[PDB]
Amino acid sequence: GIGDSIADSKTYQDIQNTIKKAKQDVIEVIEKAHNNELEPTPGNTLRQTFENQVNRI
Amino acid sequence: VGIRFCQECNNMLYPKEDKENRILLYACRNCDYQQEADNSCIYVNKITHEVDELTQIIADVSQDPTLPRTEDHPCQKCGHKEAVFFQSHSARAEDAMRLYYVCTAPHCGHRWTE
Amino acid sequence: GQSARDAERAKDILCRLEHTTLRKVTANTAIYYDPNPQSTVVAEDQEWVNVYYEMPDFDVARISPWLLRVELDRKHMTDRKLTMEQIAEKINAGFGDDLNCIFNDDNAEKLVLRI
Ligand SMILES: [Zn+2]
Ligand SMILES: [Zn+2]
Repeated sequence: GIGDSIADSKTYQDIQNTIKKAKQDVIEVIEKAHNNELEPTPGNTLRQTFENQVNRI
Repeated sequence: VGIRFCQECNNMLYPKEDKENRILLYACRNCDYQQEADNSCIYVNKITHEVDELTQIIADVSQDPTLPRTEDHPCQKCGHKEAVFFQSHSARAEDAMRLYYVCTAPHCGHRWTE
Repeated sequence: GQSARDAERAKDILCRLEHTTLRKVTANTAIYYDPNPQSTVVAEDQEWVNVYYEMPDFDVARISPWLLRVELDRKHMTDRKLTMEQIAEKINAGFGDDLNCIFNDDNAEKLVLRI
């Protein structure tokens, strides 16, 4: 049914919190890449390392 | 580094060498108009290609309604406290995540990176 | 060998295996016109070309009024552990002797060699 597709009130808050913190970290990564403070890794373009760590996050 | 046009038939002046006074002479191959070279260099090839696009972006980009704006970084030449920033949007995109700004005050057009 | 263990010997054999051409280690090139090696159209290369010139060799037939000047990028130079000495002999040893290379000292920041 749909009673089997729903959660309690505590879990929703936890999911919102972790999503907010991830969307936070991505912003710090972006804004520290706009001041040329990123260092590429061996065999990786700057775009490559940026997108790699944002995909990690 | 530039180019030279003939003064008679308006064509391309080629460089030539004379074995008398050791000076570069620019000659034509339709007529034979002559003159000497002032810089005495012909060919240059820039491989670094590190041209700063501060010499290629236009001042009227601040009329674009689809670009982000900022209240933090003000203009130096006029003191306006509103700018519009963007990226290189060109080639040489290996480490190209700089952020060029343009003042949005009318008739300022000041540009600067950071 | 221990090259499989330490990253430095691994990286040196890495650079020793990879193919590297000239346009990857050059910054810019310019064809000047020196009818005399003492003319030195560009302002500051007179020092090293002159300290060669007080040791003047190979003025056999003439001196070619046409010059070729090459600038190098020490970034791309050292990453492969190259310096223009080996380049200088192999750009000669390998093409013939129709060319002649004098060069700077690497203590000078920009690495230029004229041919
Ligand atoms: Zn002409
Ligand atoms: Zn302004």
